[PDB]
Amino acid sequence: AQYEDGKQYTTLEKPVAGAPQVLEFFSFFCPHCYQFEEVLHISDNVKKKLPEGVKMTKYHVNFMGGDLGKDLTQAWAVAMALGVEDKVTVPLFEGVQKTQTIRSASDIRDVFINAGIKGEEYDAAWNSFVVKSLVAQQEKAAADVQLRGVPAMFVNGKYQLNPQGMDTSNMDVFVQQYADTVKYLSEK
Ligand SMILES: c1cc(-c2ccc(CNC3CCCCC3)cc2)cs1
Repeated sequence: AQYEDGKQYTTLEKPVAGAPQVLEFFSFFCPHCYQFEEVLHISDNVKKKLPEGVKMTKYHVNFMGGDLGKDLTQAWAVAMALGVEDKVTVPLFEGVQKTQTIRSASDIRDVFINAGIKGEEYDAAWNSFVVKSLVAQQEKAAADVQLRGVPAMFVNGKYQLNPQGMDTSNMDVFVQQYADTVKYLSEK
């Protein structure tokens, strides 16, 4: 077959009922994730190839970066709660991996302040139980598949993208194959 279980994707041994249609996991510490976001724009190109109004979900993980990694999962919860993902994703990646100016929870907060989120609003969200529940949701979703590597994408709780089996000579062709694979999986 043109798409084969074991090649462009794998099938979850223990499938996850009731999971988001398209679910991505990343870490701001993760070098491929940096590329997926700023260089390849994987999430954007998958959304364009899926039906309008499809639920795409993107969650941060704790297992890279120790204390700061957990702070970033909580900061990503704040980003989701306020709806400012599109404003902080690039500066968070660059602060962790490019300039390495993010060394503390305060430095993460600075990124939100610079992006125009008011300090009182960031702090209220950071301390909110709505954000605690978003953190729990991110952890539970990752736990549902004993996740140990990012970046990772899951389709309907059943299939995991396998980018290792895609040609990487041409960035655009790679992105297109990845997105076309997500579309194929979503239609299974
Ligand atoms: C979990 C996902 C990966 C992975 C494997 C391969 C790629 C593709 N690298 C891109 C391919 C296009 C050229 C630029 C770099 C991206 C991520 C390694 S572990």
